[PDB]
Amino acid sequence: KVFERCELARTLKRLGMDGYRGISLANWMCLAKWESGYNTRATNYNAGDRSTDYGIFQINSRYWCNDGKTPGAVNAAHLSCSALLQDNIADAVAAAKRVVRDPQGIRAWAAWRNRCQNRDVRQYVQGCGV
Repeated sequence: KVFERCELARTLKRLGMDGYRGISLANWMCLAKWESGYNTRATNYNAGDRSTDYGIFQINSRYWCNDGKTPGAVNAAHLSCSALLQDNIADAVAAAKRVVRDPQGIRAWAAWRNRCQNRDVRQYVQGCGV
């Protein structure tokens, strides 16, 4: 599923993402936008280390979800990577919360540093009623 901007904003708020570990909803929106374009079935294979990023938040198979084909992988979140390609984002959200429970926080995603960090991100949630 490809979420419409505000539709996603409201859904993330309802799921308790606003201010989770100090991360504003605007920031979670900026991350989803650059990671997958708000697309739940987005997948990206990293030929360099043989891992794959899954879902709306592009969660990595080496540490957060299990896909069986990733060399020396762990399952911090403890989910099947399959769960992160569903239209319902409850599991993707729980996985994203687990990632930021590590000291790096939102910085775990390279894309966030490049396109969100130290920027005016209000535009991602403006007019959505959140």
